[PDB]
Formats: sequence, structure tokens, C-alpha cells
Amino acid sequence: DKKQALLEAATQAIAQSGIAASTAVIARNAGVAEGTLFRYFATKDELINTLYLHLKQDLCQSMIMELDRSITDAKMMTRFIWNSYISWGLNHPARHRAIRQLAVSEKLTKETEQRADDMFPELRDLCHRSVLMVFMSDEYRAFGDGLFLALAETTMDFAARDPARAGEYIALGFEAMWRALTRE
Amino acid sequence: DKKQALLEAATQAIAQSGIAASTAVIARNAGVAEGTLFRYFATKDELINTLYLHLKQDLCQSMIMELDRSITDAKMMTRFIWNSYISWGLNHPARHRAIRQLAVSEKLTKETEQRADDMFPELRDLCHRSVLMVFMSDEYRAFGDGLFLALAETTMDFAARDPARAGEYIALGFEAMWRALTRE
Ligand SMILES: COc1cc2ncnc(Nc3ccc(F)c(Cl)c3)c2cc1O
Ligand SMILES: COc1cc2ncnc(Nc3ccc(F)c(Cl)c3)c2cc1O
Repeated sequence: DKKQALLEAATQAIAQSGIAASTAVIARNAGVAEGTLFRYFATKDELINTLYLHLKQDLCQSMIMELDRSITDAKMMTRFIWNSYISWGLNHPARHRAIRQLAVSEKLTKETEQRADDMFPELRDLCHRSVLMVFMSDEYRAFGDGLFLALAETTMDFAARDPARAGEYIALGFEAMWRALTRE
Repeated sequence: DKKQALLEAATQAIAQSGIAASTAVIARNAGVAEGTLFRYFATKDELINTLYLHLKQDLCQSMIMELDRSITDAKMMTRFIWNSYISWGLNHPARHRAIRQLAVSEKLTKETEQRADDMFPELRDLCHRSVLMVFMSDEYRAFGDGLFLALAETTMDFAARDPARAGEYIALGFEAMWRALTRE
């Protein structure tokens, strides 16, 4: 709860001012001393890693919940997941803002990254099925996510501004992202 | 010289804070009275449109000075422009951040979109031949540039973070942008 509050405050602080966000700020917003933040989190790096798992869990519950398992077609499954992630982001703007910054960032542990993929096994298989091999590689895995997230976050800004054409933005965003990242 | 000072200070504020950037902060960092900004630019929208054409004009000159007209394959020609844009963004981080927020904004006038299009008549004509028709359309043109600027800024962020792989990021980002935006 005091942990939960620090994770809420960390989502708000990071989305607004990115991962350079002050542990001191988070604590005051948390309604505690900085010393409490460090009791709960040994490092700012530990809190970033813990927060990313927190937000990715929150996002995958969304995605898991919406996944019609009758579907097998790779393109069809990914579109579904695209639609889940976008709608998750319209509904939680700060969560989307912090998670996109966290996902690309250098300070994620390998243990953090493994566990995230555990959270939705269906995506890891789909990416192994569909994505250009270069973006599955250790060297450019982060680059391909950063490209997915850029196109998703663009698709989101246009969607919010223009509820009227939101469906076209999502359709056009997804097909753009699919050509970008998958085998031709 | 008050105007050129302000244009530069508007660049730094809108890069940091998006178009939400306060005219109060712009004038102070510009070294002038907020009242004085308003004399040069009667409204915020006014400042936004002028700043946009200013950055667009600086970037297009760079792409024109660097363009090798001995390049005959339309794909290689665009890679060259992408290279110069990325090169420009890495040399000028605040200009690219700012030009992206401005380019994808409701606040730009049709007359601004006209003057901006004509800064490079042949880069314009190139897109007319090469880009997916939906992304040339009245409704979705802003979204196409939106998808392009997101792919380019992510490319610039990875090149800047990890200059060892700078070349492959640029190269990968171009091919992803190419499959994203263009006719097949
Ligand atoms: C087509 O390839 C991808 C599809 C994806 N779908 C959904 N999520 C992806 N990645 C992703 C990775 C990390 C994240 F935090 C978020 Cl919010 C999204 C995807 C990454 C891909 O490379
Ligand atoms: C092939 O598709 C495009 C290629 C582009 N190349 C270079 N520049 C484009 N637009 C652009 C590039 C830089 C900018 F700052 C702005 Cl505001 C717009 C392009 C837009 C496209 O849709």
C-alpha cells in the first residue's frame, strides 16, 4: 500500500518528467520521506525495474482479458493485441507514458525482461512466429519495441484528438507497424 | 533581433514541454517581456505557425545542400534524405523534438501547410509517387507525417544513446519506415 502508493507516484512522476524523475519528488507525492522510498526500494534502478513489471502486468491483464483464443492467424492475433494496447493507453495516459519510457531504457535487468515475457507467453510465440529476426536479436530487440511503441503512441495521440476517425487511425497504425516489423 | 531570439527560445520550450510551452517562459528565456512576445506574435497559434515554417525552412535547406542529384533509384534517393534528416536531428536535438510536436498539431493553418510543402518541390513530388495514397489524403496526411516523425525520432534516440550501432539503427529505421509508408 505504502509500496503501492510509491509505485502510483512513480507512474505519475516518470510519465510527466521521464525516468530522470526525482526519488525525492516521488516520496513527497507518496506522502513519505525519501528514506522510506529507499527502505522499500534499495535503488532508483530497483524502483524502475519493479515499476515496469507493475505496469506490464497491468497492461497484460488487459491484453489476456481481451484475447479471443479461437483465433490462430498471426496477423489476426497481433491486430487484436494492437487493439488491446491502444485502448489500454487511451484509458490510462500516465501508465502508457511511463511504460513506453521504461521499456526502451537501458536500466532494465535481464531478469526483468525475461519475467515480462512470462506475463504473456502468447505474444513471445507470436513475435517468434511473425517478427523480422533482426528485431528478435539481443542487439535490436529494444529498437523494434521502440519502433512498435513510437507507432502505437502516434496512433494514440491522433485517436484521442479525433474520436471520429479513431478506428481508421488504429487500422492504419497497425498495418503500418505490421509491414515495419514482420516478414514481407 | 528580438524575434530571432524568441524563435530560438520557443524552440527550446516546445522541445521540452510540447506546444503546451508557456509564452511566459518563452519571453523570459528569450530575454524579453511576455507583452513584447505578443507584439511580435499577436497569438500563440501565430508563434506556433511562424516557428514551424522557420524550423522546416532550416531543415529543408540542409536536405537540399546534401542532396546528390546523381542518384537515379528512387529508394536510394529517399534513404539519402532520411540520412540527412537523422543527421540534422542528431546535430539539432531541440529543433527535431520541437518540429515533430509542431508538424502533428491541429493549430497549423492550411496556408502554413501550403508554404511548408513547397520548400522542397521535388521531395514533395517524390512522396506523391512513392507514399501510400491514404497517407497523401486530406484526412490522413497529418498521421502519415506523424508515423514518419515517430519512426525517425526513435531512430535518432537509439543512434544518440548507442553511437557504436548508429549506422544500423539509421539503416534499420529507414527500411521499417519504407515498408510502413510506401506503395508495393
Ligand atoms: C509485431 O511485433 C511486435 C508486436 C507487439 N505487440 C504488443 N506489444 C509489443 N511490445 C511491447 C513491448 C514492451 C512494452 F512495454 C509494450 Cl507496452 C509493448 C509488441 C512488440 C513487437 O515487436
Ligand atoms: C515516404 O514518406 C515520407 C518521407 C518523408 N521524408 C522526409 N520528410 C518527410 N516529412 C517530414 C520530414 C521532416 C519533418 F521535420 C517534417 Cl515536419 C516532415 C517525409 C514524409 C513522408 O510521408
